[PDB]
Amino acid sequence: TDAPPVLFTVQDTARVITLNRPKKLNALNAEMSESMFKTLNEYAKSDTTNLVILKSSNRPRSFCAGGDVATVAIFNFNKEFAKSIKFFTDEYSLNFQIATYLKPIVTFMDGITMGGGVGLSIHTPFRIATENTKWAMPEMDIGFFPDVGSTFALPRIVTLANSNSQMALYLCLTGEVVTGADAYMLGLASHYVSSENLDALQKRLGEISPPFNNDPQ
Amino acid sequence: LIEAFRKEEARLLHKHEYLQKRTKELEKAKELELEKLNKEKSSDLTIMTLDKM
Repeated sequence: TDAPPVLFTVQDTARVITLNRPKKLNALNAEMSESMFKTLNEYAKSDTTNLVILKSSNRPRSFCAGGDVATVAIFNFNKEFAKSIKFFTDEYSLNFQIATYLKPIVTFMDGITMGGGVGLSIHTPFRIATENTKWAMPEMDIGFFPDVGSTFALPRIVTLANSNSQMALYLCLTGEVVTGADAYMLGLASHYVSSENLDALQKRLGEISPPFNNDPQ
Repeated sequence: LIEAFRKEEARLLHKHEYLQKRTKELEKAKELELEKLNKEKSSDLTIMTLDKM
């Protein structure tokens, strides 16, 4: 009866995953993570799905404002540590699945991509940014650590002043927000596409298919 | 003739009991089969749905 937290749809041979928690800026809870993790395993087995597209239904307001840590805090105050460990096992397992996924995943970072949102894009070779992109890792102000494999990605993908992870440490320790073109130039975003062009891009992604006897992997 | 009348009555009564037992079995099997059909599988995640609407 209630609107599902994550909506799954078919786009020709592309499968679109849309985060559907607009009031929470698409915050990721255990339910969302579990649903996406299970549905991605099915798409990996399927021979009719060529690529996946992870987007939000709230763009350009936000793509993912971060994992739902406020709920994890209440668990700690209530000693519901089993619930908290379930939230992180689901989220981190989904970030590991995306990183090692054999089919192309294309994340549309059209909006605030902070925290868990970074985990949804940092692990994909096709992480598209827009003028509305706002990448940040504001965990140092909440007392947490740089999670979602950001300590394995940022030290390996940043482009400038990252010979010894200097820039990676600057973003993770200061929580600086990077916006649009700057995210693309730093290596946080693989591509820079105008938000107006995302609809057209989505359609083209659904229409392309591996040629002859080549699999999508 | 006495054996014929008593065997026929026994057969008729035994046939009613067998039908009742058989029907109940079939009914139980149908419920089980239907329950398996309604069981959610992992493949169901790949079937698009609009439950709310």
